[PDB]
Amino acid sequence: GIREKIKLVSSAGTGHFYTTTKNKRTKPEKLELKKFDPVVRQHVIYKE
Amino acid sequence: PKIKTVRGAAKRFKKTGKGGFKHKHANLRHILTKKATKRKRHLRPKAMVSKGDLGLVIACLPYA
Amino acid sequence: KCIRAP
Amino acid sequence: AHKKAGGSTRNGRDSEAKRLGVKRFGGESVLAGSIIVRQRGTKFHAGANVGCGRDHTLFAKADGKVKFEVKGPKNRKFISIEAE
Amino acid sequence: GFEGGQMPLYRRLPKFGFTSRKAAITAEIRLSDLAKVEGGVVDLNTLKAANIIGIQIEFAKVILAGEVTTPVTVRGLRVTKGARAAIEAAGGKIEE
RNA sequence: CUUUAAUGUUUGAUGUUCUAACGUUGACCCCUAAUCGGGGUUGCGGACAGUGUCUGGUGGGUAGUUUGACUGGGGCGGUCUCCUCCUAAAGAGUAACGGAGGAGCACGAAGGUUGGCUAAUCCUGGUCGGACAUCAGGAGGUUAGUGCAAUGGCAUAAGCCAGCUUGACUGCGAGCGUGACGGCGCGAGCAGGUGCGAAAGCAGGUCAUAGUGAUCCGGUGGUUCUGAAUGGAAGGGCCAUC
RNA sequence: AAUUCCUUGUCGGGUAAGUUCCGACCUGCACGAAUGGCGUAAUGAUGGCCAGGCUGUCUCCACCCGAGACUCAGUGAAAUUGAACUCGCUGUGAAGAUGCAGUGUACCCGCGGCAAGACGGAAAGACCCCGUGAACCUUUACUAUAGCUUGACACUGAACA
RNA sequence: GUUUAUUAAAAACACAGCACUGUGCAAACACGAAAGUGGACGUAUACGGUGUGACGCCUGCCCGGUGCCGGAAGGUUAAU
RNA sequence: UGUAACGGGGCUAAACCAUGCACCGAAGCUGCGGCAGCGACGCUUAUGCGUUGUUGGGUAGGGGAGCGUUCUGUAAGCCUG
RNA sequence: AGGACCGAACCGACUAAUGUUGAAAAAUUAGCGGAUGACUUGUGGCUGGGGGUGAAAGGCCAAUCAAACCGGGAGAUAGCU
RNA sequence: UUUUGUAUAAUGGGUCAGCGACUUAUAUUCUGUAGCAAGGUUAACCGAAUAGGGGAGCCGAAGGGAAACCGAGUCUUAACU
RNA sequence: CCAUAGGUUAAUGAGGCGAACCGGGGGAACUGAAACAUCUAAGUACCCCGAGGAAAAGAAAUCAACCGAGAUUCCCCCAG
Ligand SMILES: [K+]
Ligand SMILES: [K+]
Ligand SMILES: [K+]
Ligand SMILES: [K+]
Ligand SMILES: [K+]
Ligand SMILES: [K+]
Ligand SMILES: [K+]
Ligand SMILES: [K+]
Ligand SMILES: [K+]
Ligand SMILES: [K+]
Ligand SMILES: [K+]
Ligand SMILES: [K+]
Ligand SMILES: [K+]
Ligand SMILES: [K+]
Ligand SMILES: [K+]
Ligand SMILES: [K+]
Ligand SMILES: [K+]
Ligand SMILES: [K+]
Ligand SMILES: [K+]
Ligand SMILES: [K+]
Ligand SMILES: [K+]
Ligand SMILES: [K+]
Ligand SMILES: [K+]
Ligand SMILES: [Mg+2]
Ligand SMILES: [Mg+2]
Ligand SMILES: [Mg+2]
Ligand SMILES: [Mg+2]
Ligand SMILES: [Mg+2]
Ligand SMILES: [Mg+2]
Ligand SMILES: [Mg+2]
Ligand SMILES: [Mg+2]
Ligand SMILES: [Mg+2]
Ligand SMILES: [Mg+2]
Ligand SMILES: [Mg+2]
Ligand SMILES: [Mg+2]
Ligand SMILES: [Mg+2]
Ligand SMILES: [Mg+2]
Ligand SMILES: [Mg+2]
Ligand SMILES: [Mg+2]
Ligand SMILES: [Mg+2]
Ligand SMILES: [Mg+2]
Ligand SMILES: [Mg+2]
Ligand SMILES: [Mg+2]
Ligand SMILES: [Mg+2]
Ligand SMILES: [Mg+2]
Ligand SMILES: [Mg+2]
Ligand SMILES: [Mg+2]
Ligand SMILES: [Mg+2]
Ligand SMILES: [Mg+2]
Ligand SMILES: [Mg+2]
Ligand SMILES: [Mg+2]
Ligand SMILES: [Mg+2]
Ligand SMILES: [Mg+2]
Ligand SMILES: [Mg+2]
Ligand SMILES: [Mg+2]
Ligand SMILES: [Mg+2]
Ligand SMILES: [Mg+2]
Ligand SMILES: [Mg+2]
Ligand SMILES: [Mg+2]
Ligand SMILES: [Mg+2]
Ligand SMILES: [Mg+2]
Ligand SMILES: [Mg+2]
Ligand SMILES: [Mg+2]
Ligand SMILES: [Mg+2]
Ligand SMILES: [Mg+2]
Ligand SMILES: [Mg+2]
Ligand SMILES: [Mg+2]
Ligand SMILES: [Mg+2]
Ligand SMILES: [Mg+2]
Ligand SMILES: [Mg+2]
Ligand SMILES: [Mg+2]
Ligand SMILES: [Mg+2]
Ligand SMILES: [Mg+2]
Ligand SMILES: [Mg+2]
Ligand SMILES: [Mg+2]
Ligand SMILES: [Mg+2]
Ligand SMILES: [Mg+2]
Ligand SMILES: [Mg+2]
Ligand SMILES: [Mg+2]
Ligand SMILES: [Mg+2]
Repeated sequence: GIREKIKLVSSAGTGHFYTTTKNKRTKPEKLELKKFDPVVRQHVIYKE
Repeated sequence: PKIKTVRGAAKRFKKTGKGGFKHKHANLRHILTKKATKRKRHLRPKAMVSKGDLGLVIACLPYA
Repeated sequence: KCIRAP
Repeated sequence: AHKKAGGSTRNGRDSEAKRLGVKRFGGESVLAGSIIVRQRGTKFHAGANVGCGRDHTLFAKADGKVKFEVKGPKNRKFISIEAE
Repeated sequence: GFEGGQMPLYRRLPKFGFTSRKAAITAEIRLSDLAKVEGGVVDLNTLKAANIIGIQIEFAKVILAGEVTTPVTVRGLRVTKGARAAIEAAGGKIEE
């Protein structure tokens, strides 16, 4: 509906990304979460 | 004349050692964000064609 | 004429 | 021949039946993992060697015999696995 | 394949993979074949002459299948771990 | 560099003039005893017109076709997928254009965890203040609450509040459920790395059950897996995703 | 009203009596101005209505003359047809019976007549539905396309502003 | 006058008359891959198309829609 | 259309209720004779007999086993004025 | 004078009856309309099938017409009988 | 014949005789049978020709993986209890 | 004007028919896709031109893969 899809991209130099939705209207600030990067095999900041 | 293979069947099935057929699972092409990782993970490995379907597959692939 | 006409 | 105009119904809908209920009855011998009940709430509650999944499915955590019981101060129905 | 108009099984499932041209020009040789070459040496050429592999085969591999019970030099073929053991056990020489 | 002249140069447009292409269904001559044609000559027109290739518009003039199914005949009306209840005969399942309602989302917290807490309604007293605000006590005992239908659940709360957080993890998966099948569901445990907690532990989204769309074709990122003489590359595969 | 559903509208005329006709009213379901409006002499194998005359149209048929029909001689078709030793009734029954049950009636066989039935004969229902049938027709259905139309380049050149 | 030869002759079609509109002549338009031919050995008092339908009295308002005609500054826009 | 709402005749039981014992009644069961399928068991494997049990209604349809027709060989044989 | 009038030939076809395995695959009988015209008729010619021709009825184009006939693609296809 | 169901008043047949409908080719799979057997078998063609020659090929004795590749294992995954 | 066109005469050749096969110029639709337009049917049917006992093709600006082959045509494989 109103929620858009977004990529959360690894802060490690890998390509790795998670995908999710966001209400861009209500929450304009960028989502940052520590998530597991399986390429480096480490929890690291993801962004977007 | 020689039976013709259904070429679209040949691109989707491969004959295994005991003469079953492996195929790739449906539902992992797109609309992936909303699907759970567990669901997607279990769709990655190839699966065997079921007994009900073997007749249809064999008919399509006479030279498998 | 038509038998059992319209 | 006169035919009266019909009307319509605003009903007609229903959902697929979910195949809930008891899958293994008292005394039945199960392998670990075996679903014992599909349910909507905890109509039944997990007793010994029984897990409760996210949809309130109760399943065997050990191999053994299914055992239904009424226990505790609310007279709730529990399901356990008696290790055999 | 026709199922009455329902999307049939060979269409509701995805295509996968690609076909390797290299696979078509690669062969597997069994230990049972190594005695059939006539000569003792087992090159890619001697296998072709013994009608063991096709004329267009460029690569070949010797694979633990059957038995070898004779000294055989294997020259310029890949050989499996088990096949290597089997050939050397019979007094063979494997040379890349 | 912002504005702006002059010269040179490369172009494009426009307007005149010209004649030599081209036109002539103007005159005259000849082939010729011919209102065809051709040649000649002379006027007129003239790089226009016209034709070829390419190209935008228009185009029932013409053509090929499509224009769903259910249905107490067909049409008209209504419906078509998904969730909840009843019909449903105390396992599952079960039909009708049977009876009733909902969905096509929401949420970076409304998720995880630790710690704590407990409703509605009424009565009595109390500034503004009432039938109903906030305060105090009592009765009551969930008659509340649950992000949104209904059903089943829920106090050890699944309901309410706060702290810290990203397990809304990646790879897998004994074993089961449910499907003709495609598929869908539940899942302890194992490896890696994490959060909360002193710890036992709990966490692979949310009380659960709707919130969805196969394949094809293609897009984006990653990966040398492939790479049509060879090295590359294109394209393809595989993984992620639209 | 070649238009009015309601509707045989209402009022008047004509008739003993008029859902039609004529005149009028206007409540025009749903007239109307060149897909013309209103009128109009003449004309019409044109539609509607009324009179006189006329009559077997009719009350209600009668008789007669001819051609068939009928009989004899000659010639000699046809549609149809599972097989028939082919009755009524009331029931039954794939739901309307010569054929089933029960019962009634009925000696065998022609000829002239009549058409109630044999769901009689005739044409694989035109209606209706269905078929992922057809045709032809329509259009602001889709996709094309002749034609018409636009510009570029070619045939196509010169000189000067 | 004409018409459904063979179930409809009419109120249908035609009609003189009217109007709109196209057409400057190698006319418009039509038949025709074309040449050519009809239009016409005619030339706008002519020719084609369309609607209306002798005659009489007449023919009102609407250009928003769909066509057609005219415009062409600007926006958009093909090949190149 | 004709009795026409016991199938008819007719019935005062030849109706109805109760009790009882007889009998009729089917292609059911039994008897006698015969055929076939399947199983078991022993003869004994050319798979036959033998014994025993049991089964044999059938559309679509599956399975098994045959008859006859014309033509080729066997056949310049055999039958046949 | 006249798409003038009455009315034969001639051209039509309004009504009724008959006929309806006909005398006839459209007629006969009695009446009926036009009958110097937009008339009628002989002979010959031209127009060809998405084509002609049509005072327009989808009429007519050899007893055939919402796309003639003949041959061919051709054993079209037929989830129907 | 078609049907839930036909004496049906549902279909088809006037009768007889003759003819009239599951074929053929090539691929493929399964069953039976025969040969040979970890092998089996040749096509075209050659040929005094149903012989003999011809092993080009094809199927089989190895799989796993999209693939490189590895191989009685392999793929998956950083790695598998 | 020269000339050229044109005219006349002669010589030589062609013309037309015919089964299939063959090369070329044009070229459907039914149908299948369970509808249909891309696609299929199919470069088939059919029309047309031309030839010969055959035609066509043909002597590498061909393949191959670092080794090699050695014009064209036809058959069996490769391979559904
Ligand atoms: K279970
Ligand atoms: K000139
Ligand atoms: K020009
Ligand atoms: K059009
Ligand atoms: K119904
Ligand atoms: K009904
Ligand atoms: K929380
Ligand atoms: K009206
Ligand atoms: K008009
Ligand atoms: K007028
Ligand atoms: K009787
Ligand atoms: K009768
Ligand atoms: K008339
Ligand atoms: K307007
Ligand atoms: K306008
Ligand atoms: K035609
Ligand atoms: K056919
Ligand atoms: K029926
Ligand atoms: K019938
Ligand atoms: K076979
Ligand atoms: K065999
Ligand atoms: K087609
Ligand atoms: K079809
Ligand atoms: Mg993908
Ligand atoms: Mg009625
Ligand atoms: Mg070989
Ligand atoms: Mg059309
Ligand atoms: Mg078609
Ligand atoms: Mg329908
Ligand atoms: Mg139930
Ligand atoms: Mg029950
Ligand atoms: Mg808490
Ligand atoms: Mg929650
Ligand atoms: Mg919820
Ligand atoms: Mg390369
Ligand atoms: Mg290359
Ligand atoms: Mg009325
Ligand atoms: Mg009155
Ligand atoms: Mg009267
Ligand atoms: Mg009146
Ligand atoms: Mg009107
Ligand atoms: Mg007006
Ligand atoms: Mg008028
Ligand atoms: Mg006689
Ligand atoms: Mg009766
Ligand atoms: Mg008689
Ligand atoms: Mg009679
Ligand atoms: Mg009848
Ligand atoms: Mg019929
Ligand atoms: Mg109809
Ligand atoms: Mg007249
Ligand atoms: Mg007629
Ligand atoms: Mg008439
Ligand atoms: Mg008119
Ligand atoms: Mg304009
Ligand atoms: Mg009576
Ligand atoms: Mg018996
Ligand atoms: Mg016996
Ligand atoms: Mg029996
Ligand atoms: Mg039987
Ligand atoms: Mg006259
Ligand atoms: Mg006439
Ligand atoms: Mg007459
Ligand atoms: Mg007259
Ligand atoms: Mg007259
Ligand atoms: Mg009509
Ligand atoms: Mg005719
Ligand atoms: Mg047609
Ligand atoms: Mg064909
Ligand atoms: Mg046919
Ligand atoms: Mg029926
Ligand atoms: Mg019966
Ligand atoms: Mg019958
Ligand atoms: Mg009968
Ligand atoms: Mg029928
Ligand atoms: Mg019959
Ligand atoms: Mg017969
Ligand atoms: Mg010749
Ligand atoms: Mg089709
Ligand atoms: Mg040649």
